[PDB]
Formats: sequence, C-alpha cells, structure tokens
Amino acid sequence: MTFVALYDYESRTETDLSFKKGERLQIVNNTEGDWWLAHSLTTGQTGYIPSNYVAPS
Repeated sequence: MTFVALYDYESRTETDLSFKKGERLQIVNNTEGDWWLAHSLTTGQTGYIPSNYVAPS
C-alpha cells in the first residue's frame, strides 16, 4: 500500500525513482510484477528481470 523511505536513494538509470528519507511512497501495480536480480545459466548474463515472466523449475 503506502510506504515510507528510511534512506535517501539516488537514481542510477532513467527508470528508477530518486527519493529522500521521509518521503511517502505508493506501490503501483504492473503486469510485470516485482523485479528480481537474476543470473542466466543459459547465457551467463546477469541483470534485473520481471518476476511475472518466469516460473519455478
């Protein structure tokens, strides 16, 4: 629902949200789902993925 920020965060890409400690934040619903940092055993590449695009083995 609604959350509050414990730390400052400075954006690192064009898709992340910068915010300051104190800010109130509201979680938005997306078809993508939560994003996870993942490593591909298939390609060896690594980076964030949309969780709703995958399922357990």
